[PDB]
Amino acid sequence: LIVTQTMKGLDIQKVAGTWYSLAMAASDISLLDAQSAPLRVYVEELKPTPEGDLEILLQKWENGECAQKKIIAEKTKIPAVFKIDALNENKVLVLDTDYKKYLLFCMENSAEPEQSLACQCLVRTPEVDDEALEKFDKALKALPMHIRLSFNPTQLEEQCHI
Ligand SMILES: CCCCCCCCCCCCCC(=O)O
Repeated sequence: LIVTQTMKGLDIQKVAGTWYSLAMAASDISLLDAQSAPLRVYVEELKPTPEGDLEILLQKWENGECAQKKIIAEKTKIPAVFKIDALNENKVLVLDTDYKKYLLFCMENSAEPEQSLACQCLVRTPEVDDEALEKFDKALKALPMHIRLSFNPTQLEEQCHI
């Protein structure tokens, strides 16, 4: 009744650097349909703060404009799962990553989430890496997704992806 798959041995210090949202999938169309939807977030980079926590700088369409956005993902007992401030706990779990080339993550609710959830295939360079997109699918095969987006190299370079 949640997201089952996670990353064991997650060194959140080897995940740091630049990242590109190549694909995103949500359990509901409304979460990802328009540019203004809430979990239509593009990911600039991950900064692992000294003391574990992860800092995301990201891009969203908020009104009219691609706004940069800094967010703080707070480590939990489980290396792969982090927590975002706050209203009702938004948890991020890292499904999979090879650190160097791709990263699979999902965000859901601690309510819990029957059954709302956004996921993303972060990559390092602006390229269609199909061997991570294949991994994105097979980890979404295990889940209730009703929208998948994916982007090109040219949209991977603009802010909010054109
Ligand atoms: C391992 C970390 C992967 C990157 C996680 C970033 C996702 C957090 C986005 C939270 C949504 C921001 C907009 C909002 O709160 O309305």
